[PDB]
Formats: sequence, structure tokens, C-alpha cells
Amino acid sequence: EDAELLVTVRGGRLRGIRLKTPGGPVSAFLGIPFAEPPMGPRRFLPPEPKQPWSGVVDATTFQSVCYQYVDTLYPGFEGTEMWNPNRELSEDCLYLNVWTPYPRPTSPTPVLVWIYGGGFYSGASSLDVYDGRFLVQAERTVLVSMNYRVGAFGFLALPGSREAPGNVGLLDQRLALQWVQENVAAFGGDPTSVTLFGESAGAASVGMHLLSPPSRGLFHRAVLQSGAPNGPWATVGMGEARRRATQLAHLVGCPGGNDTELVACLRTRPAQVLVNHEWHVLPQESVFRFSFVPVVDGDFLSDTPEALINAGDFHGLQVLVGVVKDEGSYFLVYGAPGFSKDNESLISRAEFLAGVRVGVPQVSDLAAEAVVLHYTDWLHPEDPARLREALSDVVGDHNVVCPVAQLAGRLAAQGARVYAYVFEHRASTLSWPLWMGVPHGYEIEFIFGIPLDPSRNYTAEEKIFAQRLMRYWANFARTGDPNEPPKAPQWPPYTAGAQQYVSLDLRPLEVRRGLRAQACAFWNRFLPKLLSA
Amino acid sequence: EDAELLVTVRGGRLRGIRLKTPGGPVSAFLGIPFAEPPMGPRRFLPPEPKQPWSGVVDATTFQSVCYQYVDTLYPGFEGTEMWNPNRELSEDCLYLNVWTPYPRPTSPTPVLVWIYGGGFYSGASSLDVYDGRFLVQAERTVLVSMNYRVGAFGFLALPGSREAPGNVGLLDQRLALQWVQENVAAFGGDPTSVTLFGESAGAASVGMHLLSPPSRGLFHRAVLQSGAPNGPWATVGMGEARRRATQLAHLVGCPPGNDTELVACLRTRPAQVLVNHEWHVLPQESVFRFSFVPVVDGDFLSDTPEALINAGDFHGLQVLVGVVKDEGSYFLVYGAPGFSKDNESLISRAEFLAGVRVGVPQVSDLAAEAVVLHYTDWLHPEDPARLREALSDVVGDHNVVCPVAQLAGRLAAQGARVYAYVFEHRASTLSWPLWMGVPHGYEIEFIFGIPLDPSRNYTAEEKIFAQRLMRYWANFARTGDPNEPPKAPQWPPYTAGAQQYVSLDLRPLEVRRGLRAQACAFWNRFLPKLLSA
Ligand SMILES: *[P@](C)(=O)OC1CCCCC1
Ligand SMILES: *[P@](C)(=O)OC1CCCCC1
Repeated sequence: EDAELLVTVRGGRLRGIRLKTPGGPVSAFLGIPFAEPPMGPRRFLPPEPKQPWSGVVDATTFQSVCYQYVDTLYPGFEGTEMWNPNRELSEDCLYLNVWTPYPRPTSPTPVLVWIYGGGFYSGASSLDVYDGRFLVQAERTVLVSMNYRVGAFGFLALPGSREAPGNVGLLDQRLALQWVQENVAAFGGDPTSVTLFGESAGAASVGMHLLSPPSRGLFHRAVLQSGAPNGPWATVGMGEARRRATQLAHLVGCPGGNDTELVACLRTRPAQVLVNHEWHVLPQESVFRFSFVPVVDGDFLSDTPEALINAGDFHGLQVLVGVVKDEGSYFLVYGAPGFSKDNESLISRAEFLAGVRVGVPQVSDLAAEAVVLHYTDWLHPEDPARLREALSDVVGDHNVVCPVAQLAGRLAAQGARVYAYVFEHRASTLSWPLWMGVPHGYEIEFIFGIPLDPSRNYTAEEKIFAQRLMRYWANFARTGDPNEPPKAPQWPPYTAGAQQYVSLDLRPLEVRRGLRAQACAFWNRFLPKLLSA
Repeated sequence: EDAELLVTVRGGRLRGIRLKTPGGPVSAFLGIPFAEPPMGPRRFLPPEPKQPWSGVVDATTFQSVCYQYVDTLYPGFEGTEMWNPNRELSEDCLYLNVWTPYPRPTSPTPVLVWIYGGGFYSGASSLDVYDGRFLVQAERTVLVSMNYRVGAFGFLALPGSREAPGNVGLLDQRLALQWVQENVAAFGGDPTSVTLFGESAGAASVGMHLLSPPSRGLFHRAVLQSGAPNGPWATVGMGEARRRATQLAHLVGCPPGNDTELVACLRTRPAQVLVNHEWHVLPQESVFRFSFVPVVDGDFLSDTPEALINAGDFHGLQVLVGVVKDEGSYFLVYGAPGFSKDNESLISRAEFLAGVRVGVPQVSDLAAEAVVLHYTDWLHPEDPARLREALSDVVGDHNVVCPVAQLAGRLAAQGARVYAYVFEHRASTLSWPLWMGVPHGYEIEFIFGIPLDPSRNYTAEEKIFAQRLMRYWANFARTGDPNEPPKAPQWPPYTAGAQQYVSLDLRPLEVRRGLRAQACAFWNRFLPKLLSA
């Protein structure tokens, strides 16, 4: 036996594997059960802690992907397939992964915990782009990632009911974090130095743990990549959550009490059957909108993320936030008229106006007119190229940039130390068209150091870039400050006034002001006032 | 006696006076009565044609100025005194003036008709800045200017009543235009080539004559200087007009039941006491708002000016329209918090926000916040300089630039040939502070060729500038095209798409696009929608 690959956690005995990396060996414990399988009667229920086991559990490979919709928009296309499940689909999916240096650290080392994105309807910790072996070897930290239930299985909610209270996917995340607190020391990790980081729904998830007191004690620092809990897609109201749940039940033939009977009938439905009707419960044709997301019910979230952010005391907290250069482009091909990866998507004025109602769904005609006014260049109101970028800006600002900027601003103003970035490098291996620029989710591979993989064909500069980004992230994990303890350009904190952030690209850091200040003033300050009247 | 200074019009015989000009003599006949004195029982009533007289009317000096408020903000200050009455006040004020070449033309010459501005509460044809002697000598045209009733005497309205129907000041102008048709040929003028031109309220008057069929056949071309009939200050609702008329009666000790009794009591009051209470009938503290203005009652204007503009077929119309570089600055010192001509007026954001409610009166809080959104640089939200210029822009865009832009765009799109300018020269003699830039109304002196007066201290290049401006204006009056017909840079027509206009200053013509297109999209396209819901 190899003693380095043997670890005892509270649950019992584990056996891991020795992974080869370009920089040396790392220990990996993949597919550690942290909850009882949420199958049968446990579907829609909060996760129960994994009961003790005798003997040795082989934590030697990634476990199943939580059942989810599989993207079919561009079959065979690398840009899309990379996000699809690389393991079999199963409701038995509550497992987490631990990467640690080989040999195991003798002194407590900082812990990085990854929460994948996927719009709360998809994603998995097993995706190649989330391979934590490179971070751990390069920066000498411990990395943890977990699976959490998505779609209806994770976020279907009939609020008030105990058979499906909602937010159980977030509770999956919380249980994993508690597991880290109790067990990461056995791998040489420091439970007093834990940094959460996520992207898309993962970033929104990270933010919700910040705003929920039982979660807040389980970590110390946070990184939010291209996402925020206060995004117009990240949460849903109780009434709308209930409406979507009953609509899904109705679509699959469903049909104690009313809620108990309805969930009981839902539990008899095959997992794939639920998935097949998932998208049909959205109130209108839209982009960047997901059926089953965290619900604001007074429990996990005592109030809306907006209210909690504005009323929060964030002294003693360091956060790292940021966006990619083109947050809106990716989702445009999923329904905006005239958009495709296969053409330049040079849309008309009429397609632009129609795209606005899709990109900004469920708002008044007045609100839509306000969007058009702000994003129209009235000296060139019908230029196809400008209209394409404008709609990208609309979707990107509305869903990502301005929610992130709002969070960054309020957190900084209320005690937190904040660092902000804009990721502006377009990967040489990117398979999406040029007009999409740097799309959402494409900074991740550099943060995880994927270009260091010899099997892949990134440039030497990109490998340098990846190493620099891993350094920033790890420095922040260790000290709450991405800067290194000296002749390089510095990363100034983000404040509500100066609004300074840095550009992340092959070039050295460049300090800039304002996260689309003019645009986000519309979304964060004016538009809410308009929606109230 | 000189036969050139003797003219017989329909009402009888006139005696004129020879005037001196640096380029030779001109003939002038000042203080020609065109209406019966609107005094006593004729106050508030439409003008009646001047009854024929025996003997010779002395037309060698300007007649009385119509009763009006006299500005006392900066006593002795040239910047304000130049606009104050320079003859005695009287209700017996309905006289007009004709300037002709000396000797009187023996063939039909194009006629220019000036309508003074003054916000409908002030102004006079006798002001030095409106001296027509230079235009008429240099460009060999016949210039006519008339006095019209202002304030309550011109525009007090009890809609539906015959004792005070409103818009009689506009009817004064129309009667003068009818007088021109019947008599201008006796001076050598061509009644088939009459060009209306005015500034501020004068421009708004010109626009209203454009939109009123009985006035439309009295002239052929129009020039609108820094004003439009669709400006938020240029017209008033029937209900609000009645309220203001009623409030004035109360303030001067008149009964409010009958409209008849109310007006009869008003007629007993000296002219000065009506003037003394004029400003106090405004609904709130404000800037660029005037108590008694034209009323939309279905008679003179059968609909709102904007509605008439949108429904109109304007083929066969040529209009010359334009603005000064800083339309907002002048008014700011008349009640906007923190503003004065004697200091730099570097206001705080608190004063800016307060100034917005003053500059955009009688709108909902939501409308106000929308203004604040658009005119705030959210990277520099509290910069005193930027805030001063921003509020100037608010007042200027809202009251002048955007109403003019809307007028220009709709006319051009519906058949009219439009020429647009922005006047960007600050006179060397300007007594207003430098921060005010090129204020409203200070292009007039250049158009009237006042710099050619040797006794004034304009530069040599300013004289040449004045001469070029007079040529543009006279070219337009003659041909409907300001362009010299020409290797010099051409002045292109304004269109709704290209939105081309020229800059007027010491430098040659420069063609630019957009009359503040971004800002005016807010005022003209979005804000009306917001007020509706
Ligand atoms: P988000 C709204 O979940 O979408 C992106 C998240 C990162 C991975 C690509 C999709
Ligand atoms: P208008 C809006 O009546 O303003 C006048 C103020 C005096 C100078 C001419 C324009």
C-alpha cells in the first residue's frame, strides 16, 4: 500500500490515486461520498450526511454527473461539448473531490473550493476544464470540488412544503462545505483558511453562501467569476417557483395533502422524463433564463440578495470579482433572432428590437423602450454590426456585469476589501466565432492552469498567462490579496468611488475605472425605479 | 423735401427718415400704426385694423414698447439691459417698421420679417440689436419688424370666452403680416417673397404661423433661431391657462364668477399692476417658464404643435433652423441654486439635483431621476465643473436644442428642405462670464450686421463674420438656400437620417452630424412615453 494515498475521514477509510502533472505528482481523492444518495423517497429532499462505512472506499475516479439536460444545439462542436456531462447521468451524484500535494503537507495549507456553473440546470465537477491537479501542484494549495443537484432535482420548489422545500442544491453545497470543515485537515488542508470560488451559477452560489449565515461560518474568502447572487436569473420568487413546479408536475401527469401527493407523484417519474419537460415551464421565450433556480423563501435566503447585500456588514471579508470581456455573446445563439455561431450574426434593427424582449424578458413595454433608448446609437441606429454588439451588451450587462458591479460596490462600501478584474484574453484554441470575442466561461481554463496540460496545444505565452493567473488566485486564497509580497504593477482594491479594476491579458496589468458605469447606472439605479411604477 | 422718404400706404401718407450706414444710406419709416390701439375695452381682444388717417403720419422714430416686465436682476449690466425696453411703455404699442434701400427700390425686392423673442412676456422691435439698417444696405432687402402684445396683454386666456380668447399677441403678428401683403410693395418690397425669421419666443412664433393655415399664406420661407413652437415653454394647456388667468385676477383684487365679470375687472386695472404680479401665477419655482404664452384651444392651433408637425405635409417649404453653443447657460442665473454671473458657479451635486427640479418643472419624480441618470457622469458624479455644464445641458436640451431637433427632423422627413446650424462664436464684446460660453440670443447681433457699426468695438474678423452671416440669411430669403451659388465648403440640407448641420464661427463652414442625438432621443422619444404611464 502507498500511505500517501490512504486517508481516514470521519466517515471512514479512503483510498486515492497518484496523479501525474507536468510539475510533479499530486494526490487525488475523486468521488468521495458526502451525502446519502438522494434517490427514490429522497428526491427533492435536503441532503442527509453520508453514514459511516467499514473498510476502504476507493476515491479513485470521478463519480456520476447529477442528472441534467444535455445540450444538443451544436452536436460535435467542441465549444459546446466541453460543458456536457463526461460521466453517466445519475441521481446518485452527491460526491466531492480532493486534490492535495504529493506528499501530503505537514503544515496546514490554504484550501480552494470550486463550485461549477451551468445556470443551476447543468454542470459537473468532473469536467476536464475543472481539473484541479494543475492548481495544486503549481501553488501548493488543497483543492476541493463537489457535485450538487441541478434542475428540478436541485431547485424545484413548492415553498412551505417539507417534501420539496427548494434550494436543496444549495444545501448540497453547504453539506460539502461542512465536510471540508470536518475533514480537510486529514488531507493537510487548513479549515481556517477556506476560499470559495465559482463561475456563472457557481459565482451566484458563492454569493448566496455569503448572504446566508449558516454558510458564512464555513469559509473565509470568496471569488465570484462572471456571476452574482443578485442577477435577475439567479433567484426566483416563491409564487413563480411554485408556478413552475406545478406546471412541470402537470406536464408529466401529476396528478396527506395536495403538496405531499403532488411530490409523491413526481417522485414516481423517471429522471429523464422530468428533464424532458424542464424548459417548457418558462413564462416566455428568452435567453439567460433558467427554469429551476434558488428560491427566495425566507430560509436559506431571509430576503432577496439585493436587500441582504445592501443591509450587510461585510467587515473582515475579502472578495475577488470579475467578468470576461463579452458576457452577452454566448447566450445570444440560444434564441436571439438572427444569431448563430456559423454566421457573423449581423442583425437588423427589427431583429434587435425583438431581441431586446428576449434578452430582457418579463418587463413592461416602457422598460423595454428604456433599454432600446440607452443601447441605441442614434447617429447609427440601424448599423448591423453595432446592433449585434449592442444586444450582446444588453444581455451581458443585465445578467452579469451590472449585478457583479452592484455587489462589488456595496460590499466595498460596507466594509469588505474587494478586487475586480476584466478578463480580456481570447484563447488560441477557442472554437467559437471571432465576433463573440471572449465569451463567458472562457477564463476558467486559464485559472485552473489547463494550458499546462502537455496533451493540449496552447501557446507558450498562454502557459505563462495561466501561471500568472493561478498565482493571483492562490495569493488571494492565502492572504486575501492577489498581489505578491514586489516590482510588478499592483492590483488596487475596488471602491465605490474610484471603481478601479484590472485587465487580465497577455500584457501586464492595466488599471481602469468603472465597470460599465454609465450602463450599470441604468440597470442598478434607474430601471428598478421604473419597474415600481 | 425728399420724395424718397414719402410713402402712401392704404391707411394714408407716411414720412420716413434717411439713416446713415458705413456702406451708404437706407430709408426707414419707424412707428407705422398697423392696428387700432388695444386700450380700455379693447384690452385682451384681437387687434383691429388701423383706420385710415388724413395728413401725414410721422414715421421717423420708434414708437412705444408694449407693456412688459423690466429685468432688474443685474441693474446697469449690459448683458441684461440690452434686452430691456428702450422706449416708454404703453398699451398703445402696435406699430411696425420697414427698412428699405436708399433710394427706394423700383423693382420687387425680397422681404425679411423679424419677430422678436422675449419669452412671450417681453421684447421690442426698437432694441438696438434689431437695427435693420445694416442687413438692408448690405444685402439689398426690405426688412420689416413689428411690435406685438406680450405678457397678459398678449396671451392671457379664458378659453371659450370672447372677452379674453388668448393668442391675440399672435394675431398682432398676423395682422402685421397681412399689412405687409397689402402695403410692402409701396416700399419696393415683394409680397410674393416674404421670409419670416425670429429668435426664442420669436422663433416659436414663426413656427406657429407655419402650423396655422390663415398665417401660412402670408409668407413663403421661415427661419427659426433657437426656438420652436413645440418647446415645453412655448404653449400652455387650456386648463392651465384658465388657472393662471384666474390666479392673476385674484392677485390684483378681481373677483375670482363670470368670465365677463372677471375680465371687466381686469380691464379697470392699470397696465403696470398686471405686470407686477405676472411671474407669481407660475405653478412652481422654475427656469425657462413664462406665465402667459400661446394657448392650444383649437383655434389658432387646431392641435398641439407637435401633433400638427407630425401630421403635416411640408413639401415646398424651406426652413433655416439652428441653436447657439450654450442654450442653457443664460437662464441658469435666474433661480437655479448656486448660479451667478459673478462667480464660476461651481455647484455641488445637491445643488445639481435641486437644479434639475427647477430646470425640468412639473414632472414626476421618476421623470426627474431619468434626467439625473442621463446627465450624470457616473465616473465623476460630484465634479462641480461637470455638474455646472450638465445642468446647462439639461435646460438647453429640454427647452431649445431638442425641440428644434424634433422640428427639423420631422419637417425634413415630411417634405421640407431644412438647413441647420450651430452658432459657436463668442463675441469679443460679450459681458457675460466665460463659463456661460455662447449664450442664448448672442448670435442676433451678428445676423443684423451690428459689428459693422464703427462706434462699436468688434474686431475686423468679426465684421467679416457678420457679413458672411448676413449673406447666408439673405441667400436663404432669396432662394431658399443659404449657399453662395461656390468652391467654398457647401452647407448641406438637414435630414432625419444623416442629421447634418454646420458650425458658424470665424473658421470656414464645418459639417457635423447630430443635434445632440443621444440627449434628444431621451427628451423626444423616451420621456414622453414615460409621462404617459
Ligand atoms: P451560467 C448562467 O451558468 O452559464 C455559464 C456558466 C459557466 C459555464 C458556461 C455557461
Ligand atoms: P426667449 C425663450 O424668450 O428668451 C429670450 C431671452 C432674452 C434674449 C432673447 C431670447
